[PDB]
Amino acid sequence: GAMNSSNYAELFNNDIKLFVDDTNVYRVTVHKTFEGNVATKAINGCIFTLNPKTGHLFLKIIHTSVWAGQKRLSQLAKWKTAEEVSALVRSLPKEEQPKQIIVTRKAMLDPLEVHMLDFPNIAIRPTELRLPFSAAMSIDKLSDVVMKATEPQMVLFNIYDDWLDRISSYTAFSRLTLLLRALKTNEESAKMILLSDPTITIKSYHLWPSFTDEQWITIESQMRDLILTEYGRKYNV
Amino acid sequence: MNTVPFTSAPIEVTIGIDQYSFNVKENQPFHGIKDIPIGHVHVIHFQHADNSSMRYGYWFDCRMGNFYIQYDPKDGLYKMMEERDGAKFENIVHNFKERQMMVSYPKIDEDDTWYNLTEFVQMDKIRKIVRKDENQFSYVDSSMTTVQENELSDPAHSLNYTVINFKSREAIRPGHEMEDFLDKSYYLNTVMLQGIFKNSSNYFGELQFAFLNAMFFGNYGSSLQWHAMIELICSSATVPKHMLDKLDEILYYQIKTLPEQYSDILLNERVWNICLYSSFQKNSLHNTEKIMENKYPELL
Ligand SMILES: Nc1ncccc1CO
Repeated sequence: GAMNSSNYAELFNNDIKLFVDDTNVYRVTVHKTFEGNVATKAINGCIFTLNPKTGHLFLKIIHTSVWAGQKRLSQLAKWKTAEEVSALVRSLPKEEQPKQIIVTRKAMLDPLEVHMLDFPNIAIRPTELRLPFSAAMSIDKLSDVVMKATEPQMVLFNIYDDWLDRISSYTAFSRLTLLLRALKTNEESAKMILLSDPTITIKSYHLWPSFTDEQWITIESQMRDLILTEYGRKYNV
Repeated sequence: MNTVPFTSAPIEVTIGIDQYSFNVKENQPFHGIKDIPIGHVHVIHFQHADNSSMRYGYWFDCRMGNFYIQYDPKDGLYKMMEERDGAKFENIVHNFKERQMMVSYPKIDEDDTWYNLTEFVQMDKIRKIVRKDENQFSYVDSSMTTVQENELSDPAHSLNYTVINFKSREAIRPGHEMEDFLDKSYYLNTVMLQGIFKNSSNYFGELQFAFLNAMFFGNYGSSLQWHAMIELICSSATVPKHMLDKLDEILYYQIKTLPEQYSDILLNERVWNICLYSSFQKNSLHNTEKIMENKYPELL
């Protein structure tokens, strides 16, 4: 069924599963034309496909050329996402293929279902969770490889860096969603927190700074504070 | 004109013959129905006064033999049977007519309703959907399930409708995932019309058959089948011009004939609003759209 607060922990059992987020697949800047009309110009996007147990991120970069001469792009984007996810599954060895795929937006269910007709035993599931994965383009290294791409390209990351050497999947996913929730709600402040101390660095092969366990607690605290404040402002409470 | 005699009427029952129905009292001297128009299939159906559950009935074509009804007190229902001895049958009938114990199929001459509801329905095709080859007539009831329903338990008691499934490999060509799902013309025209049904007449035949079973018996899987076959057409961008025009006439008479108090369970909001207002053919069903709005504007 649908994934929610109640079956939350199923994400960290030993059945392979992937989240798919399509928010950043079709990206446009909206601008004015010489004649005063409004036009869009697309920029490169990405599909965010994540194994929440292992941290493996399959970042498929969606180059603006895939939209050339196409109509109804926001609708096409959902099918292109489904096509690319299906191609990823087919590329994986059978023992690496997921048993479930959880889409973060319900509009992806039918496109993914039709593209995965060849995999009847892979469950396609929606979710009631409001996951912050749209904020993936607030991570500098992910944003950078997407914008620099000159062709379709798959880039692999571990979004947890080396955290699993020290913590469990459950705690690592919680850290990740907190970082992304903060980046989504106030990117400027969120990023000030992560880099304020020039002595804490990001390894060339990582996405986030190399915090000790104690500095992660101070970080996580500071990220919570940001998220609450913004909420009182949002709603005046 | 042909006749379907009744041995007797031992239990109080409402009897329908096509879109007509009569109330018969327990052991009232009733002996059948006369003046039945030759040249169309017909259905004779029953609802007992004591168990308003289980509407049941028989599809038949009088050109295929002599048929009568006899109550079975062991199985508890009015059964259709064939009389093979032609002289024995004319004799029974002539006697019952002479005693004026038969109702007359009450067709107004101006009325083409039954023709229009059964234009493509073929009795020989009905027997491939309801498989019981030792009989020339076909039994249907409220509770029977369809082959597709059974997939998602007794095969002998099944309605074999054409499985239609919009998220299936039969419906979706590899490499045309998006194309075929948003425009089902491939599945309509190549898979179903050319492949399975062979022509449009046949397709319309099954569609009318499914509607009639839904309306007369409240058969839920038939209703699902009728809506599915409408939706496949309405969701195709490319439909032969003669089919659209005929579809509009088919659906008009089906909506016209529906009891006004049954539109809640027999009519599927999603399909109708999509067919009439969102689909490719939103503009190609003028009569069906006009009668839907003036008679069931709530659903929409
Ligand atoms: N023509 C038909 N008449 C009744 C039932 C089914 C079909 C389809 O062959």
